[PDB]
Amino acid sequence: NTIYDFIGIGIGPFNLGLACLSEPVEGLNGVFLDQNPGFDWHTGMMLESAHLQTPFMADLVTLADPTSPYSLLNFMKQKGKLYSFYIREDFFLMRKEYNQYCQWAAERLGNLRWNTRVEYVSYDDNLQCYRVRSTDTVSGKQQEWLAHRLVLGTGPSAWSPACSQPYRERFVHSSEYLLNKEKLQKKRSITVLGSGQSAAEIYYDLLTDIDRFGYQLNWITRAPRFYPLEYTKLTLEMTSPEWIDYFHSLPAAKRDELNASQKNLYKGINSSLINAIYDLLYVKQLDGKLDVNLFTHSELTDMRWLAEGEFELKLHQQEQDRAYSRRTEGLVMATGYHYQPPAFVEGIQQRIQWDEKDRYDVQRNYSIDRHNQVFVQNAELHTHGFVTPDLGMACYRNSVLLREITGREVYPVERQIAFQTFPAQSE
Amino acid sequence: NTIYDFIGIGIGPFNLGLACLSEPVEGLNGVFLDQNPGFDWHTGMMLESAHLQTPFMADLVTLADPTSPYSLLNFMKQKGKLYSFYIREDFFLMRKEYNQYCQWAAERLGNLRWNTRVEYVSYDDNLQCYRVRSTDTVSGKQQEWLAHRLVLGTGPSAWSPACSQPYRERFVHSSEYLLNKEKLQKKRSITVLGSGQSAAEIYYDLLTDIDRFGYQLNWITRAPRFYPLEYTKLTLEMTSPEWIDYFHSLPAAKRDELNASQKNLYKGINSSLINAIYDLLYVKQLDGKLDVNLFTHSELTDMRWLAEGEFELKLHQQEQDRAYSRRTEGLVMATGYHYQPPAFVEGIQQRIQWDEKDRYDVQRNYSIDRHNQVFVQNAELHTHGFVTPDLGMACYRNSVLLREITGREVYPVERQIAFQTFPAQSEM
Amino acid sequence: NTIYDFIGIGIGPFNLGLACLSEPVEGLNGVFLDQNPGFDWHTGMMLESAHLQTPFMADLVTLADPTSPYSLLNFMKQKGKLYSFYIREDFFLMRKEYNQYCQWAAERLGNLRWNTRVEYVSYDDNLQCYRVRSTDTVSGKQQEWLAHRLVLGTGPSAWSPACSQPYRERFVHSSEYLLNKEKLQKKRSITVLGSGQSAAEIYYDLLTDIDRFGYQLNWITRAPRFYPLEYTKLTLEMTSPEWIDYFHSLPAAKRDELNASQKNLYKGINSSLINAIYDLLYVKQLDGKLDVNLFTHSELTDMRWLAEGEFELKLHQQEQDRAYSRRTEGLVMATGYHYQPPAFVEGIQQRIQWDEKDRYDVQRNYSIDRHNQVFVQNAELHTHGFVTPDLGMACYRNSVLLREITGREVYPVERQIAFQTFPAQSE
Amino acid sequence: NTIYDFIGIGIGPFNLGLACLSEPVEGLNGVFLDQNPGFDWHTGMMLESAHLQTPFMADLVTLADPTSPYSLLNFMKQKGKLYSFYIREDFFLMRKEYNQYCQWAAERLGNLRWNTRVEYVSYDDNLQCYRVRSTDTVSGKQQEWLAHRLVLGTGPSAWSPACSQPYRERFVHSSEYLLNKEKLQKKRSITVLGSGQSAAEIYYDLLTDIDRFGYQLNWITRAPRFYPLEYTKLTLEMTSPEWIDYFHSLPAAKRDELNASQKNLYKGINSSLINAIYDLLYVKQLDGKLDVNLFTHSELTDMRWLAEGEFELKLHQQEQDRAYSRRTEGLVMATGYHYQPPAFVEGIQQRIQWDEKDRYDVQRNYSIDRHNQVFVQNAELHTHGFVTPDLGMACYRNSVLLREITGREVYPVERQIAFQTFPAQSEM
Ligand SMILES: Cc1cc2nc3c(=O)[nH]c(=O)nc-3n(C[C@H](O)[C@H](O)[C@H](O)COP(=O)(O)OP(=O)(O)OC[C@H]3O[C@@H](n4cnc5c(N)ncnc54)[C@H](O)[C@@H]3O)c2cc1C
Ligand SMILES: Cc1cc2nc3c(=O)[nH]c(=O)nc-3n(C[C@H](O)[C@H](O)[C@H](O)COP(=O)(O)OP(=O)(O)OC[C@H]3O[C@@H](n4cnc5c(N)ncnc54)[C@H](O)[C@@H]3O)c2cc1C
Repeated sequence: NTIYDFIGIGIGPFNLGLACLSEPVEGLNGVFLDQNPGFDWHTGMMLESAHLQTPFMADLVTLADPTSPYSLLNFMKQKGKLYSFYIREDFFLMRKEYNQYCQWAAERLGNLRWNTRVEYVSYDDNLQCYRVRSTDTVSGKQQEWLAHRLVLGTGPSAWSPACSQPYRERFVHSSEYLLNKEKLQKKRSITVLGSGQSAAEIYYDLLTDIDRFGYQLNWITRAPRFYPLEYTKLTLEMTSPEWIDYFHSLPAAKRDELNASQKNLYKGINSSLINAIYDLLYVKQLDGKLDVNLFTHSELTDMRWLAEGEFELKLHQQEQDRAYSRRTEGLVMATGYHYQPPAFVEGIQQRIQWDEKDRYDVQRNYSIDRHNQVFVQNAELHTHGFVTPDLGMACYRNSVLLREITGREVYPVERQIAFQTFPAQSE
Repeated sequence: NTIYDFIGIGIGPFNLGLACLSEPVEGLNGVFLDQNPGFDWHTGMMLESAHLQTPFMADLVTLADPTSPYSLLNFMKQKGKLYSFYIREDFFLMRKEYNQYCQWAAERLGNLRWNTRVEYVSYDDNLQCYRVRSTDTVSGKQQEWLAHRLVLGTGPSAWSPACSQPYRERFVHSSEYLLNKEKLQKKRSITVLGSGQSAAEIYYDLLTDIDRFGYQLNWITRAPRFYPLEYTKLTLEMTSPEWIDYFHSLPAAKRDELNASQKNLYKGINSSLINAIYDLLYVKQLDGKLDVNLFTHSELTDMRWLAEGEFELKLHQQEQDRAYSRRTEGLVMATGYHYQPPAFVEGIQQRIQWDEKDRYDVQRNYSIDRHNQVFVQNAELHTHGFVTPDLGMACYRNSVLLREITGREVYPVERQIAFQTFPAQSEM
Repeated sequence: NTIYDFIGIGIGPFNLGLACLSEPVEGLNGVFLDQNPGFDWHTGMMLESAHLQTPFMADLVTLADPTSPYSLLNFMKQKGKLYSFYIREDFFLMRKEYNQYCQWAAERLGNLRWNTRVEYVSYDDNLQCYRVRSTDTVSGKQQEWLAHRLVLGTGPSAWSPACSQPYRERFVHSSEYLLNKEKLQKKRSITVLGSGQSAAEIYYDLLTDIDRFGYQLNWITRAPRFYPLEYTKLTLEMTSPEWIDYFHSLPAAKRDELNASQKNLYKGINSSLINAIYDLLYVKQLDGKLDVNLFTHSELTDMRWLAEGEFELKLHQQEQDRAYSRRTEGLVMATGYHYQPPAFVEGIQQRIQWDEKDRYDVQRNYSIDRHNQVFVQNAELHTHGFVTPDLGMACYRNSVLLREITGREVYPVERQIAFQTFPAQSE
Repeated sequence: NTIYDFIGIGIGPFNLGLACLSEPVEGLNGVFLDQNPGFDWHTGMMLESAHLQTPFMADLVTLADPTSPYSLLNFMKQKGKLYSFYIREDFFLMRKEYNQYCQWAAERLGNLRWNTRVEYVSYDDNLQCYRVRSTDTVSGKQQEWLAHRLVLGTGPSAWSPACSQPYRERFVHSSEYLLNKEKLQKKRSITVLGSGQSAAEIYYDLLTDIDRFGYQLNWITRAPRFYPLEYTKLTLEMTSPEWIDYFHSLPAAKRDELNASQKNLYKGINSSLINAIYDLLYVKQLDGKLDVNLFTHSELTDMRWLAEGEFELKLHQQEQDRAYSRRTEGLVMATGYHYQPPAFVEGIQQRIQWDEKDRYDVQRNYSIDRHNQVFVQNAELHTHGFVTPDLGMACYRNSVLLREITGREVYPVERQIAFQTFPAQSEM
């Protein structure tokens, strides 16, 4: 019967944000569909010690509306622990607590529909809207949802280098780490492959028990250094509306060349952790020479499993321009995630703007179609820059989505916060 | 004419808090009276570098209700700078910003009445309520306000030692520092007298320009050391409902001895600042021997002004048990504040419970009468302990006041926040 | 045959300091006797994470003589790791590294005699000097050493409350913790009793594994709070020659009343650790209500072992003035150490100045006799104040010992470093 | 008359280091020549608040020999303040203190010859050694020094963009900042041009008094961001012998591309300072909109002085690829320093190995001749990488110089300090 103003497909932290922000808006009928039974965010990398890299004000709502009851501070109050959080005096939430908070919010909301796997989406020429075919996971029932606008907040999927595909059975991706940790620690050697925060957290986790179990503990990365995530406040001003307006110079190549070489700004390791790793190598080394190796500049060219019972990683050191091999029993592939458009998007291919490399040619308002109806959350890294996976700019993006969806500026979008001037400007 | 559910007398940060918390409550008609023309908090000490000692969640409302539009985060949002505050990533507001924030809140509110000096309060036996006689400061106009309940957020007054009263004209209390700074810095010698955060902030401020002007810069304190404010997280659990219950059940004599021995918990200097002062003495000393003196254990016994154009401070070093004199032109008296019950309370003396030392015998719900009608904000240090001047426990206190005023629990009041157990407690 | 200028009895870090400082002094013939086979300092509290509470410049020599080859910096250089230490950029040595450093120094020195248990000391009226009777631990051989002066750097011994003596067999002192940890963690409940750094380190160690094993983890202390060690720089000026001169007001009672109530200055917990404990309680509590109890103001009045298989601690909460009981299976008594004069001192009792409570009536130059010949290192807390167990004032004390022993001021003693004036002073 | 084992020309912190390290070596007769009257290091940038970017163990000697009496810790001891330094508990010396320390060392040494400008150097074929012709700055007297080996610690010179040369009289280089500060602060507008630590320190210094004087305070940089100096400990392992060996084996073209892409490793701003600048902009902005501008990606293409009494900076924003102009009265050119071989090196051109770009083809032992006799301190950035201006690798370099000069290894030279492996390396 009744057409929705928008349907959100996927309830990651971004669409969960949109949901908290959209619920109290007058005359906005929106619904969110997810296939899982509840919210559960990236639980394979929930080590006890792990925090977010982002202060708590980058919760679901506060940067758009601090008065929202879905705030992290309000959560803390309802759980009856806000004074403890006050005494803690720490800007950075534990991942476990953020996950608990997101679950509390998802439970409180009314506009979420869990256990709803979207199977196909199509544009109905006769009704002039989008038709979303779902399947209820608990009952099997088929249902169709009508909507003027879609907002695609699907997650990305685990990614390993192309040459590793034949050994998926042996190595463990970061996402499978916690489950296979006990099995890894029984091995003679472990190698973490990858540059980011996940790799570092894992490396630190294993380094903790290097004296307790046998293992050699290696870390190989393509990155030129173990670079920290750049957190100096003048650079943080680049994660801003003003910079994003600037960044829409509109020259795509520049954008793509900028995104390689701005990796300090989004793909870095938390500075504290790099230093904690050095300090732990130092402390462990007091009992004897440690059996560790750490390489940089190193691309994985090929790999192979030997009868011996070991991997042989062929590596290319790009700076030196010289190839070399390394061996390991255990292999943790902390190579992160890649977004690729979900199966259901096949049904609206001709309605989507694609760029030269067959990804979404995303517009400034986060839209993927030719009429401001199909929007995307995350997966605009190539055209909106390093700011896209940031929870800190979730409220910004959600606020402009709500502006497009509803016509009005529902949440005011702060477009002059920064001391710098980014574009050229004469006097 | 119309009887109020409660009247707040005084609009400091505590009653301004109560005001933000009470405004949206259904079936609560409250009003707040203050004699000043607007909110303007401790502007003599409002130095550019000065922060609050307390994270921003101890704003007017957040610890009772983070969704309130009077929150510091909402203020930051409406001013259009929340992202800058996010980048700053600092828990501690500048005093200048807190003051700007409190002013914004006071402006937004409807329940505040400025320029209204309360002159007398009395209990009307026939109407069975309190009668508050005010005077408009600008026009002189008399008005009477009727109310079932009062909440006294009058605040404490600046205090200097008894022997200093004859020289009020020459020395400067910390509260008047910024107005007299330029006049102090022209002098040959300045002496900060007192141990607290204000003393230290002033000492640091003056030490910054010791190179630039002539002055000798002295610091004398009665305190045994320049003790820091204890800010380790296990001690912060003592600023909790459970500790306050514990403290309030301890005999009257015990509580007073606790308040004199627990000055590191509330009357201390922020440890960063103590260290910044040492580091600045170190850096300044690289150009020559500094002209500074710092004494401890030293009680001011007497003072006097000489024809020469100098004070002579007579001091007694209590540990050594030996007297000595010191000289100074400028004198900053950073000796803090003392509460004494305001003039208007004379009219309800018979209705107030007094303890053995003629102060309010305050009950656990912050009430001073025999019927839960006259409440106090920040005059219960002697019965509720070191947590009383804390902005961090303003929402707690306001939340229990609102529970008494309106019989329901309007904002949830934690009974238990802490991992420690303070009172004795047997197992099984 | 030949009389020594001084003999040091005991080679703790204090006499080991004196030894490094005395070795290069011209015309000073001194020797140091210890019963153990080498240096090994307080190895029961060497947890991996534990640091000293004192910057590395408070090593054996640097505050008296930074050019000494026994410096921590020189140690780091000879081991070939000084650049690593530079990158670490941490003032506070790991206890394990300090111990390794002290061992390196002890090995390099020539004036140390290990495996030499002093059995008796006496004053020879005819030779007019001290006669020290030793026993070689490896060979059994008796030997006598002659000396004009003695410097007693014996360690203190483990101490538990008087009421605990009948249960020495069941509870574990902090010094026995590492050995009994595995046995403690199998129990249903553990209780750390005591206020200091040791108690806190242990509490943190056990709290780490509270989710992994069953246990209830309690902490009871007589202290009014879990007070931190006061490290603010204006208070650190009280650990200074100028303050020590002041502190010799000469009124003993004041000194004794000062030493209770100056416990923040020497008996505190490192601030970082208190906060790390709060932060870890916070993180653990995310999985469920934690089974922990923490009491303060609580004196242990009596204890008893029940047939049930549990201790019953009777406690008195001194502030509230109310008694209460608590139960626990495991009991870690982190009640620290007490010095008492060693057996051999019996032979020179009449030559030693004793005060009203039968401890050494120590003079300003650290001497215990009536002629500036018998000196003591540590064990002058009652008359020199909170500064005495500090490694930071080891060089100061050693420098004044060398001044008394040799007559000359061998190492200059810095007597005007402090911005404050401590005594009364008119103008 | 007497032939020296080596002569050091220039007494910067590097050759002053070599001097302290060489003095106690048996059978080493060395002497050091400098044209100035004493040691006085970068006094235009010696602001009260300014620290070194490098822990105190990177003093003149400690990383080669902590027992040396020229150590910073020994200095502190002789001055009678080591306990104060212990209480300070800060790894980073104030520049003023480092300067005082270097002066104390220079005074204690015997092997330094001040007021001695080297004018020409030549190789004597018959004596088989180097002949160094000096001129006494005070008296004009000529002297010739003979030596088997030279070590050139001349240092780099202040550098401004090519288009600025006609206005040297009006703008101020960072090196002349403290002398011209009072004159800058009288102006209506000031513009700091440049990205580095000096620029930032100056910008912070001026921002402090933006309230007090009129000025507009601008900051323009060619750099893409105000990048911090990378100080995370895994990256600090790149300042190591193993990394330097790795760097020096990379083809000439590769090394030059590395030195332009690795400016965060040596030409960055201290992260505390970047954040202190943001925090100070934040605090100042509480009184009104600040009159500041900050541009990035901006190359200075041209400049010109107008009759009005102002510069007009023409800038090109390289990322956007768009030109724009800006105006300023005061101009601080914080564009750093460049090495170019001093005049005297003309006389030994034929004896020096030159690379494809006419700079010294420096060998791994820091030598520039074909026989391990002419060495350089801090002119090998193009062949030994980003670690060259680091005081932290001064003792390393001095230790290998001493090994070449005297054939024995006088101070032990680490081959391997780091947990990482930088070059490719196969297993078995
Ligand atoms: C310089 C300074 C800094 C401080 N900083 C902090 C901090 O960072 N964090 C923290 O937790 N605590 C701090 N404190 C402690 C505490 O927060 C303050 O003392 C606070 O102002 C006290 O609260 P109040 O409501 O009593 O305030 P007050 O400012 O005393 O408010 C009282 C108001 O009532 C009015 N009044 C009095 N009598 C009458 C009458 N008869 N009729 C009408 N109006 C009347 C007064 O004019 C005034 O406006 C600080 C104190 C000082 C002095
Ligand atoms: C403001 C500033 C701060 C810095 N701070 C740090 C820091 O904290 N940490 C760090 O690691 N690095 C720092 N650096 C980088 C580096 O340490 C300095 O550039 C250093 O001064 C360079 O070493 P030098 O030996 O070349 O010194 P210089 O000071 O350049 O010494 C050269 C000397 O040789 C003399 N000379 C030149 N030609 C002749 C001649 N023909 N005859 C006689 N004498 C001659 C000069 O007069 C001068 O006295 C800083 C640089 C600057 C500009």
